[PDB]
Amino acid sequence: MLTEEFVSAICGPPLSSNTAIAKDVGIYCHTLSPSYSVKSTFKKSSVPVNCLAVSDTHIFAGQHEKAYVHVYSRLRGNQEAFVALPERIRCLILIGDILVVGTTEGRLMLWEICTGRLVSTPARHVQAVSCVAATPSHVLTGSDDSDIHVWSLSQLLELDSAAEHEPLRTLANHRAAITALAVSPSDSADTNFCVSASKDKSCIIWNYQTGDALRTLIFPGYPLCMSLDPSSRAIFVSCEDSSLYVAEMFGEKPLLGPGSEDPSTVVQISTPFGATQPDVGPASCLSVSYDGTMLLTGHPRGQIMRWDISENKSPVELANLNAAVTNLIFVSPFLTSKPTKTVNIIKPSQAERAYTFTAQFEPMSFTKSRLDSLLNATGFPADALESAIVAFYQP
Amino acid sequence: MLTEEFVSAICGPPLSSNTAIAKDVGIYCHTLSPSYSVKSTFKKSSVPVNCLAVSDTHIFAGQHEKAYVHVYSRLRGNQEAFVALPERIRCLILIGDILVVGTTEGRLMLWEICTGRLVSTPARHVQAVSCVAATPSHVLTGSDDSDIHVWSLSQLLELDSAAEHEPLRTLANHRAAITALAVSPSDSADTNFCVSASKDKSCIIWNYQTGDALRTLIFPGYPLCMSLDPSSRAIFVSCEDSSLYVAEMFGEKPLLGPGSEDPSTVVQISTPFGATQPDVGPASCLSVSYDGTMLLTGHPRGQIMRWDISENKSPVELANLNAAVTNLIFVSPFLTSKPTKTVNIIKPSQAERAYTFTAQFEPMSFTKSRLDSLLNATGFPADALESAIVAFYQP
Amino acid sequence: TAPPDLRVVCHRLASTPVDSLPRLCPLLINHVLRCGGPLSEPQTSETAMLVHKFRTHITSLLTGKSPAGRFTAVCLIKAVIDVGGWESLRSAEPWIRGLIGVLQKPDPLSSKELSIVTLTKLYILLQDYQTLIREMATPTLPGYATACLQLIKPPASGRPLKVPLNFVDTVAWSLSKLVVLYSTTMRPFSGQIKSALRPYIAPTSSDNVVVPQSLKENSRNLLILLTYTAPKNGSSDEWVKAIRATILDCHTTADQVFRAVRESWESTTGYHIQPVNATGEPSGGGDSVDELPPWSGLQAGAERLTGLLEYLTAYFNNPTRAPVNVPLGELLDLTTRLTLVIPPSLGAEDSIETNPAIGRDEKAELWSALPDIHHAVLRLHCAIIRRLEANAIPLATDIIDQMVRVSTASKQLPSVRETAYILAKEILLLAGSTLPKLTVDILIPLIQSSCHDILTAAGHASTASPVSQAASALLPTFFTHLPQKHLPPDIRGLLDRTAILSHNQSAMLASCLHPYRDSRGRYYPSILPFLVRRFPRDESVEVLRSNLVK
Amino acid sequence: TAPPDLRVVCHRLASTPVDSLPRLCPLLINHVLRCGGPLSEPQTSETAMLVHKFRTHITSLLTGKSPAGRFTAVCLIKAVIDVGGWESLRSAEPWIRGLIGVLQKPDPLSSKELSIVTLTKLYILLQDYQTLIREMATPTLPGYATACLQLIKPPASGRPLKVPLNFVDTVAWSLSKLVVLYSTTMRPFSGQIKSALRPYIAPTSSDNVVVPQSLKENSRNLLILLTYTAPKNGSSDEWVKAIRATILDCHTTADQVFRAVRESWESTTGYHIQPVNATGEPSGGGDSVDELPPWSGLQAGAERLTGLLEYLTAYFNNPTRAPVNVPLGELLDLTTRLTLVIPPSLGAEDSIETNPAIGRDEKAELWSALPDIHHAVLRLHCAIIRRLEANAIPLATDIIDQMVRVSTASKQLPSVRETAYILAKEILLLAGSTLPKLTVDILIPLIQSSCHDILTAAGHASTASPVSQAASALLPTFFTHLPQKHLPPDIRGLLDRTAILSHNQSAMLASCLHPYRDSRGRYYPSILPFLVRRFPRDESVEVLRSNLVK
Repeated sequence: MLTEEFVSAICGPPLSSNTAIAKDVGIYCHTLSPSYSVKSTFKKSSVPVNCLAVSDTHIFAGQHEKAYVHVYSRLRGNQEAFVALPERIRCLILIGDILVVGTTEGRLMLWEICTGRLVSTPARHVQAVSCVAATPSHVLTGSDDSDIHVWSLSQLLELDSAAEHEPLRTLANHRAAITALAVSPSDSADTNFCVSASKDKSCIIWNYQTGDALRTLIFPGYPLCMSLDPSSRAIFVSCEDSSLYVAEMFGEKPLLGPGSEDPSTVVQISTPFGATQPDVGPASCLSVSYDGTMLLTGHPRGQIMRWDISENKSPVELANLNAAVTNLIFVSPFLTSKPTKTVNIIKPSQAERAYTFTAQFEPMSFTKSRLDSLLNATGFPADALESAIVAFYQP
Repeated sequence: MLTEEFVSAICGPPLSSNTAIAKDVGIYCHTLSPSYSVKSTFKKSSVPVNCLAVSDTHIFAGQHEKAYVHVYSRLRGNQEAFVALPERIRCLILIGDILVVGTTEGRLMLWEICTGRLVSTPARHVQAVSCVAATPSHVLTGSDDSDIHVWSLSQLLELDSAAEHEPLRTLANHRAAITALAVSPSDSADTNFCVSASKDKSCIIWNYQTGDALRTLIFPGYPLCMSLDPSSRAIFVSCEDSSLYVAEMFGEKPLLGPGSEDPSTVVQISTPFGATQPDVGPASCLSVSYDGTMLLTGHPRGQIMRWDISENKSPVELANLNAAVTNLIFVSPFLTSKPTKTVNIIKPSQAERAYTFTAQFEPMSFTKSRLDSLLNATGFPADALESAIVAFYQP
Repeated sequence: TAPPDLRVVCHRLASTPVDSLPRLCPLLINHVLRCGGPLSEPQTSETAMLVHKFRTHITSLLTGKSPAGRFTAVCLIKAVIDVGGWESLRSAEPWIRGLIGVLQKPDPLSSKELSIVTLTKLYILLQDYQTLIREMATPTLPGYATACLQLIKPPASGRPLKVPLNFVDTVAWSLSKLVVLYSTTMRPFSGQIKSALRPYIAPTSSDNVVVPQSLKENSRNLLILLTYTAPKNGSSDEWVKAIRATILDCHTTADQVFRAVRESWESTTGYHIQPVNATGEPSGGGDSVDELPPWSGLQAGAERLTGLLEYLTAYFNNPTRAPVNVPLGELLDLTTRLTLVIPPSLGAEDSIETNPAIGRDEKAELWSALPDIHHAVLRLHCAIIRRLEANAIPLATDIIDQMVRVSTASKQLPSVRETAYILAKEILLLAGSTLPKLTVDILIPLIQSSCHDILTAAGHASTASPVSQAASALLPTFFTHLPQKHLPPDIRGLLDRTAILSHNQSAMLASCLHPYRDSRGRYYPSILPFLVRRFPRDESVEVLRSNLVK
Repeated sequence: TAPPDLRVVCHRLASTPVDSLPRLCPLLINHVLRCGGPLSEPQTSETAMLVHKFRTHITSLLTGKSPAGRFTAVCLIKAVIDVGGWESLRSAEPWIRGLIGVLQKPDPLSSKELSIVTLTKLYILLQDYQTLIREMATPTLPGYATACLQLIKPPASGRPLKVPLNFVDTVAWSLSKLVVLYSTTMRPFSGQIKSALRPYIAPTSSDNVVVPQSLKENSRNLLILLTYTAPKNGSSDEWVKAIRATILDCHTTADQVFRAVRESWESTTGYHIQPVNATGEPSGGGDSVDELPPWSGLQAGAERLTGLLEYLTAYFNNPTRAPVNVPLGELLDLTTRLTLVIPPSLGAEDSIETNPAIGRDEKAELWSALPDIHHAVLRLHCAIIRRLEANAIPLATDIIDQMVRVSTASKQLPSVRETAYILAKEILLLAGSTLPKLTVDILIPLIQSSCHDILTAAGHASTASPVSQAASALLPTFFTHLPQKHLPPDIRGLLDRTAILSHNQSAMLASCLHPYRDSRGRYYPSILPFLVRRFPRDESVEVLRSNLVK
């Protein structure tokens, strides 16, 4: 009933010498429903893990061991920008029009793609910022120092704020490098949660506005990536043992809720939902479709694997890209009416200038009039007809 | 200022020779908040259990022994009507301006007080109808035949309906006479429930629209009276052991909800919230306040107890009415906008007539005009002023 | 230290010429509304001196020869009686007579209309204070009523009305507001109002005058509320007699309208259809005072019937002084008669029985005229549902049948579909959870049409339409107040798909709250992943996410 | 055979004389809108020959001498192009020239207005099909624009405009619709549009001409959307230049308005406050093409500044052809300068430093002209917020400070309070969930004022005032998007009392779902017993009852 699309990025040299796929092409865009086909391609990039971002107008792709972000114009099909950053990129995400980048030096950077501001934070981390997640109010950065810092978006993006930015809280119960982060759709103080994944074979569910660690989950292997189901019921986690596990938070035994145990008591998951062969390898990235019935994985040997969560059937290979699929990002099948369209972006510059916001204004009828009703209504309205007849017959 | 009021109805002869309390007064109207004070009195009524109904215009009181209902006007402070019903009245409730009467013969009359129309169901109960509850859609009648019948109100009351009225469902997992019925205010097919108390020391929570027994609770004594809390969290029941029991549906051991056990499992309740001394007697009637923090219990010895659930386990005596206080009904402190006012009541009659509705039409301002904006606006509206100025300067 | 607003008012009134004062009126009104303190101060300070000068200058403008000064005086008096309270009320006795003199003198129509609004506001505000009615409202009111009735009274039979019908609308609105409060004072004026408002109740195409819709509504409201002036508490008797006379006029008009179609309708009340002459064009009406102005032509009879149905709607749109006997049985019989005659499909004109003597042109005019009559009947039903609330549960079964019959007869008219959606929402909210399998099966085409309209407006077969808005309002009611067991699975799937594609949060909440039951017993999947992904931060969606999942 | 509605149309057009056709006009187009089918069929059956006769009648009435026939024609072209589709769009080629001839002829202005609306609908529908554009839309467009500009062109300085400003507003709205679709055709005419609509952008009280609000909005919209007709893709450059010139005009007007007081505002963009002469009334403007019409007087200067602020608001209320550079820093600087000059407490005239050579009357005029300017600034902030959403989070701290300052300065004006409530709702919805304790403390007085307004309207301190409605719409936001851990307990209690005694089910659900923590860490009791008793069967409680769904 819906046409779902997804964008994949490849990294590294091609594994096979001869293939039908071009060795140059680095970003693929596919349609998943109703049939699998490559709708478009983007030419030159080498995207590491968690270094891809897709909007309605652009695709941002960080480069491997470089301080470069390639920006591709999705509404034009070519590459628009080769934007350079002061430090190399370990991770990047996009929210609204702000590109949030966790660098290799322990720094958080926020690039406003519509104004050109590049706000940099002091190095609160001591090692590279591994993963980053964003709410409409907060930004969570988990690094390799077993530390996750929560920042507030308003005090990060304040115009004339010259004081050093500091995180509100430090979610530090982990003992190894933070691999993955996921955030609940909720943003209220009492109903939200965030799920981390670290190299100590553990996943902790926190409340990132109060600092409390709600749940601790032990996996037999250290997690690589997770994805929340659309209903925020299950956490699909890939592990080092070439297995995808499903942890159901609110099922027969609630991890979070009234019937849960103490937060100190740790829950161990040992039942794999799916397994991949050693030649396939562990999944580098996971993603869940808009409906939630279908799941996609990226594997270092180039194949994309479709898994049916509902039917619990065997996974099926879509295509082989001859390079490691580091990033897979779904696109929402519905279109959200955005008030301003970012046709072009502004490169980050540090100079004395007025705050200028660059975008295009879309027609969505912010004004109304009696004549607009006359135009939009089929025929004329009866009252306006009657007034026109009275004015006509009036001498 | 918000004042909480309640109407009490007493039955039987006086039990003490007190000249201060008049014998012939049967109905009292009181304020609970901010303090006890008798507002008004209504004369010559002996009203048994579940035969009192209160609405903002009128108080309906079925009479012990006689097949009569006394209608008192709260607006005028007098006894408006003596209405005679075809059979003995055992229970009486009011939904809207429609009075539901359950007889000793097992019949149900639906009497519309505005149209003066009486609808008599066939005697589907083989003995006396003890208790009745209603919604805007359903009527639940629990009788001495250990049976509860669920009726559709829209099916019961129609124009030119000649088919014999039949209950939709019958709930008969009880084994004794049904003492009390309470119904949750929700009318949804999946969230509604009713709770029933019978003489077999048992209370069953039912889904009366699907006919499924949700929960079974067993008390040391058979429950005389029942009321749900307003927020549907708990049931307050009195017993023959002079005890008051509380039952919360969503505690650490939930009666209902996802954490609840199987419906076949029967819960034993043996911990009493409160107890009354035998010189006071068991709670013949119970009502719950608007906030739900307080509950009033009427005892056949004449005392009225107020119970503060949070504050004091022991009850506090408000007054002694020198007769068996059979009914206590709370009145909402907020005034509800109702599009019609029932000033006078049409007596029941069996004759051929056109369907006529008798009520006073209140002002609700359903009709809106553009002159009303000028009338109700401080000064004039700017567009009205400027249109007037333009037409004034124009010849 | 007087307010700067009061200083600005006094300085601008002193300096500005009276001819340019109406252009300066908008800012002066804002400054007077800002002047709340000194104008409410009871009766030396500069505040008191400036207030006295301002009131004196208002009186000078009102009694002056300048029409512009009179207009400014009307605006300032309205502002002062709005902001100044009881002191400004009691210091307004010459102002009332001056406002009536503005109406009497040949002043422009905008000034007269604003004077009428100001006087109505004055007489409404005096109802709070019991004595001010006695000294102030009671003597001055008959002069105001006489001036208004002189303005709207027709000068001669061979001369047209001088004032515009939009001004007659304002006069009728003011009298409609004042009869409910001053019945005894304007009891003698009830005779002239009933003669003045007679053409505007049910205007036809034969009246040769385009009557405003607001004038029609206000005239209907005034002639309904004129029962307040009945002596010896005859308000209820006059109301019942007038509404029964309106029903009888509806039946007599419907005879001449439906002379072409041979009806199988029978009356429970006992009304019998009079024979109608086959020759000639259908005519109705007379020159008598009690009866409406005459009309000629079948179409004109159709607007007469529509106007009488809207007058019956205004009966349930207006309040009453005393309890009244509402003829619900007669109204139901009338609506049944008007809904049992339906337009056909393409080629079913031979199937529907028609009188042989009636010509094809008259027939085609009739079947064009029927949808508006059905629309008026459905609006009357909506008004009855709104006024009675749970008292139309006895009438709930018949209105469903009439609505389904009308919608299936004319499913191609967007106005009829929108009115059917509104009436369906009201009836299903009233008594919908106990509808039987047969009723659920016969209301299925309404569900299909509503889903089709919503999907057409959403583009997944356009823009915003009233039909789309009515169907989107009706959409959550199909889950909340309809039996899910009686619904076919394809209907539930269509409803869920329509809610998802239209992004209707209320409908999706209702669909998640009401899981669908089949005969087999398998759990159909919920649409909760769509709702959480489209509306993630909504509070009710959070409760559903934390409850239904558990 | 033929549809009955179409047969009625043909019969009534044939029988009816041309004079009485406008009185039968709502009937005819109603039947035409019923008959959408045969007109959409491309062009002998009875249907086809009657459609040909109907189109012939439309053409005859359009080319006829009778103005009533022309009016009936114009309504019929509008109905046919609404329910006729591509066939009617292709066959409506002489109808466009007929409508332009109607505009040329000395016809009634309601007929001219309906002709203008019909022509605009024609061109918008013709935009969809590409070949139709070149075949009739391109040549006919200069004639229509020439006719409109001749109608709204000022004849002379001494000669006033013949057509009313409502007709000028209709012309401006039609040209606003057409310049977006056709830029190159309207490029030659862009010069006359600016000269025609220059006196209606920011009208003053020194012009002695009453200019409608709709005309003001349409003139602002058209002079902003005229950047679409800029050659060689100069749309963004002209947009930035025009908005910068508007900001500079606001600054130059603000100098003459604020000559009375010292300003401690120092620009962060580059502007300097030039010295202003302290003798005589303030004045500004000129007769040049780049300047608005002149004004003299402080009230006129305040009106000019308010009009220019609404002109700035129209830039965010109007779309752009190309991406543009928005001077947000200059707008913030201008709003800070305009909001730093505040009304006082009573008896504090020495509180703010003022000139000693400027009259106290001029002061008392300025200090009352200030809240209108503050309200216009807050409306501009609301428009900027509604355009930017999450991109205005950097602007949140300044807008909060300006709104708090304006509300505490003019807390006794209901319009200022209502605008502050709307802006507070927008800011709290965008970035109110992470406000610090100082921001919560400075927003506390607005919370108290909103609760007082809601409780006053509810009668627990009557109709619903707009300020009460704005505060009621803001009451749930104080729970949903405001940090409750920084909130004092008395304010939380006041909010809960306001929600319960006002029966705001959204606010009661929000209070239940966002509980208040004390210093102990124990949650406060939930409002829920009150919500379930006031709305027992609403969706707000049906979603909370989801744990029993199974």
